[PDB]
Amino acid sequence: AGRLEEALELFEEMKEKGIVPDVVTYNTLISGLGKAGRLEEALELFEEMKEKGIVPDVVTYTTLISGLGKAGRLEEALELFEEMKEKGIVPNVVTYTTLISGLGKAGRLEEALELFEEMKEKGIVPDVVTYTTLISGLGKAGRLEEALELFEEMKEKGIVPDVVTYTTLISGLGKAGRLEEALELFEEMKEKGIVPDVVTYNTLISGLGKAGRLEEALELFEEMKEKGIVPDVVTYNTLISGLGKAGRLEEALELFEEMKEKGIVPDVVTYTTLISGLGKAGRLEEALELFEEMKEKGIVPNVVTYTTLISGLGKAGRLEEALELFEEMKEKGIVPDVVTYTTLISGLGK
Repeated sequence: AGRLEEALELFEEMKEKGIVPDVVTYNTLISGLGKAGRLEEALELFEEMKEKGIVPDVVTYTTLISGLGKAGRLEEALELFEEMKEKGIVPNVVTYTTLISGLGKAGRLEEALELFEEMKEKGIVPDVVTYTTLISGLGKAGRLEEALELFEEMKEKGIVPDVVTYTTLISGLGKAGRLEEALELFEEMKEKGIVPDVVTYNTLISGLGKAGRLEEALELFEEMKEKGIVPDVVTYNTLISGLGKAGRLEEALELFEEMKEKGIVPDVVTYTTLISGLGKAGRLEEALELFEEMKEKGIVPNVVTYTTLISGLGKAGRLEEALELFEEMKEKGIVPDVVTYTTLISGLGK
């Protein structure tokens, strides 16, 4: 039960009656307090048991360190960990894992790695949490090659990686343009029965899109849909941006229609790529319809949107409409630039 207040009341009573509490009494209470996040009181009882000649054990220390770890009190958890080792108390996997997770989360990777080396030397065997924690930590720091080396090591030790491990690595590799390796980890992940998620697919599609390998990006987009994975605003913007750069305007407009059909909300980036694409193609009636639609949908145009339409309208001799959008642009607080002015001056001077 979570009846801690009564447990504490009974503890006060036994001490008044002259009954001496033992390691069991203290461990239960400290464990109860640690689980309730009442760590100042858990630490008072730990000090009290020590003064009373009661000797703490692995459970006492692990409960306190777990509790202080969950409270963001990392420096105090590391101090108790040094203390437990001085008293000859042997730390276990839980102790090492809670500390490495805390250190990892704080970006204290040199110390997280020293504790990981130490647990191996003391015969403590790391598990999926130990490795995942370190991989995530190293990943966030840009320390990708070190993360990859621990991934190789974890597999040699028969520790099975999960979605988190793979997704952290694929993300880091895709960001660095190391696509062939990202794709290799993706193939391995599926082969081992690990199920990719929206994060796995979006990273690879972003990566492939930014490298202009769009047929592959589209193949993976089709695959995620067949696998029951749901594309989001990022998946769609990446593909639209990618196909837009490739001059594949009609396919980018078809995905834009698809995304709205699936209730995915397009942003300023989606609308802009399309408006520029259409503008560049002289498809001004359609660029203007999308411009009207983004306003009805709450999407606020910026200087690129206005410039594209002005440059577009200008090139088509549609000068009075270009001038009207120029006025609107200034009414809406968007600041014109060299391009906006030079486009209008050309058309007017012509």
